[PDB]
Amino acid sequence: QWALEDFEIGRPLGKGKFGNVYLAREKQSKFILALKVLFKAQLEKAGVEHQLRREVEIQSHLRHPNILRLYGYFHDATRVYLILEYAPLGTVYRELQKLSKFDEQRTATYITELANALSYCHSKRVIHRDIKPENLLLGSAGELKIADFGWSVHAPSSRRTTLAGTLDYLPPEMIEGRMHDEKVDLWSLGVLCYEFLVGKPPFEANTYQETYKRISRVEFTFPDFVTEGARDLISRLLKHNPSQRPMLREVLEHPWITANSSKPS
Ligand SMILES: Nc1ncnc2c1ncn2[C@@H]1O[C@H](COP(=O)(O)OP(=O)(O)O)[C@@H](O)[C@H]1O
Ligand SMILES: [Cl-]
Ligand SMILES: [Cl-]
Ligand SMILES: [Cl-]
Ligand SMILES: [Cl-]
Ligand SMILES: [Mg+2]
Ligand SMILES: [Mg+2]
Repeated sequence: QWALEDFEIGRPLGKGKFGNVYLAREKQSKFILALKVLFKAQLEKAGVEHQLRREVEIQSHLRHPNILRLYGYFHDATRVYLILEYAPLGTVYRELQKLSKFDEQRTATYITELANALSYCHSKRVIHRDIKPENLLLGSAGELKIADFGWSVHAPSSRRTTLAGTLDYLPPEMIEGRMHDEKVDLWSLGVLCYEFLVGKPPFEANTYQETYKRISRVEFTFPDFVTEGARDLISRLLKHNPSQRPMLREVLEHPWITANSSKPS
């Protein structure tokens, strides 16, 4: 259907391991959107054609205000182009760089939006498994949107693909290649809540090995400024045993969440 010729490409929005994302406008409609560009030889080499397929299938069919829309795709013998909803306010990653730490209202609002999106995903047994600030985008009203569903699967699942980057957002079962399910995204929510309030993730370390050790032993401590309500939610989410992690409904109705969030469940 679409081809490269139908679009005027604009400024670079960002770069991932595989994605090179650009602002773009469709010529006929003048519709502004984001083009995620992937190099076929890079996908083949790393063997992640299944991730690309997964991303297209899942994001084209999911419909939720806190999940980024994928509209379609096309290709040209060197690259694949995913046609995405454009997120004008950038990433939570950037915003964290800007502000260093988030206040409790901003944190609880993001956690609420995340939890609403994940609740919708999990109802279909879709687990994301790659929740981290670079994959959380902001819409025109500043609302969080989950993107980058390439690592997503239907639960329960094993891990077949190599872990390339940081382990910071991943639970013990996921790193160790054990079977896992929905509860992986709950652990990640805990990591995010801590990072939002503190400015860095709780198991952060100087090496991959040190990071892995901290995660498998669940070794984290709180700075003095983290309030008791936050400590409670975060402690509940960051449990080694997945079955002990709370339900998303329990996150949404947590007293620290309901007192600080500007958005409802
Ligand atoms: N729809 C979008 N709107 C605005 N920026 C985006 C969009 N998609 C991606 N980006 C930016 O590009 C980066 C990489 O995109 P992503 O889809 O995560 O690629 P990868 O799959 O390689 O990680 C994101 O971290 C973000 O900075
Ligand atoms: Cl249209
Ligand atoms: Cl599997
Ligand atoms: Cl996998
Ligand atoms: Cl729930
Ligand atoms: Mg990404
Ligand atoms: Mg990806």
